[PDB]
Amino acid sequence: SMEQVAMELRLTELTRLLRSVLDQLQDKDPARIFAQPVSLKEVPDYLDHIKHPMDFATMRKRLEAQGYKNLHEFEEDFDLIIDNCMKYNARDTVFYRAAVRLRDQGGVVLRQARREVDSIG
Repeated sequence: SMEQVAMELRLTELTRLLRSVLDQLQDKDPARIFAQPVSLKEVPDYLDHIKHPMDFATMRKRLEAQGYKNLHEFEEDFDLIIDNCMKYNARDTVFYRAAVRLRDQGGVVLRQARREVDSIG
């Protein structure tokens, strides 16, 4: 149907905008601490601690399959990156501190993304 196409175009354009959002958030992680999944070879107990691991590569795979239906879904996955780290790692670690800086800087980007998603529909 033509309606299904229109809906698919909307999803494509959201995907476009989320790709730009993802690039901007990942720039706020210049150390690449959040770039890839935590390695279960190197942290074998991880899944005992963290039930829903997340990282920027995994988000990018989901994004490119148009797997985010709305901005809330995408933000859920970004918040997992931050929140997982802030639980597993102590306050006095470079990992925790990187997550705080990513959360603070990413807030700015996400605030305007929400306005754009609402504005363009």
